[PDB]
Amino acid sequence: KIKACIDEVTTTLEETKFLTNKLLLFADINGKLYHDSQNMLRGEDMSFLEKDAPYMVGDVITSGDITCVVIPSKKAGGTTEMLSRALKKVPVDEYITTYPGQGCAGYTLEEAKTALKKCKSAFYVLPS
Amino acid sequence: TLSEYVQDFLNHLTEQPGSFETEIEQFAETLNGCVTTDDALQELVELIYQQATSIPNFSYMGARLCNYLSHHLTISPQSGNFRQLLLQRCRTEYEVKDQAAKGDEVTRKRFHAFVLFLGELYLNLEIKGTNGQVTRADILQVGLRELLNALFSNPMDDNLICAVKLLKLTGSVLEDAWKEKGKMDMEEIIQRIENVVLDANCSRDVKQMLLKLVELRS
Repeated sequence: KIKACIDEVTTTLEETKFLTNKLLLFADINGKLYHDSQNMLRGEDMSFLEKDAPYMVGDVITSGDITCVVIPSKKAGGTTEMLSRALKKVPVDEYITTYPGQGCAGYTLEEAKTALKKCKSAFYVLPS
Repeated sequence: TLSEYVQDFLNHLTEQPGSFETEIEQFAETLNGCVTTDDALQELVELIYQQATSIPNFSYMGARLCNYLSHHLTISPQSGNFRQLLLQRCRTEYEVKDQAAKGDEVTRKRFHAFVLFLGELYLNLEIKGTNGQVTRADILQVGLRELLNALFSNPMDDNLICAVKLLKLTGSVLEDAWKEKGKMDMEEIIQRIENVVLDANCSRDVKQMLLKLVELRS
């Protein structure tokens, strides 16, 4: 019942929060967030992310309006197909996010874009 | 009070629209010297917001003023700058847009002024990027679509006319921004308007007005 990937933004986090309060963050198998997703945090309680660690690629963890998806690492063999499949596990909604495969210690911007576009959710993508 | 200095300037702008260019620099300089609190900045925002949403023909002037203050005020409190506080205030009425569009006549009238202020804000509000500084507020581009959707979803005459006004004001800019990004929001809009004409119980004159938008936009 919600729009198919509208995507993009230039405005800051608090500014983009006008549209929605829902955030999509990217984590590794240890439950540790990637740098871009770590920056997106503004004093939220992240204890819940260690409570169920470790995670399998594709595991989704949500508490309140914060969503976290376990993504494959390219520097450890991860492929674009694996990345897209992990994102398809994300419940369809409107999210403020970053590029998943960003960037060094991961996928290219085009590969991260492809995976977000392959997803059915609508995104508001902050740059890193 | 500091609040009454601001309201007097807002009232002065209403009475003398041509005074903006020669008096705006002095307004910013005075505010830079006296606004030093998070609460004082919050108050400045509230006063401008109220004038823009409650006073007729202040939609354009309000938006023009907001853009200028956003990049000419030096204060940067830890709760957010002028721009951030302004945008947060808009989020408040925006959150209930679905409810406001189905409210009583007075609630709807208030909503219409909010919508048209956001339309002027979209056009006037400039945002500087990392490489491309010449950008509009993208969140407003999205917000305006949702506000239009909200208006067409409650197809009462006043809501519909508000949407017509908003599309006359911003339609060309939105049309170009959507076409450049390969989005079909304009086509969606046209179809939503067509569905209103087909199904809605509103006045024939409003429907005729809507049909004429179909000729212009496509």
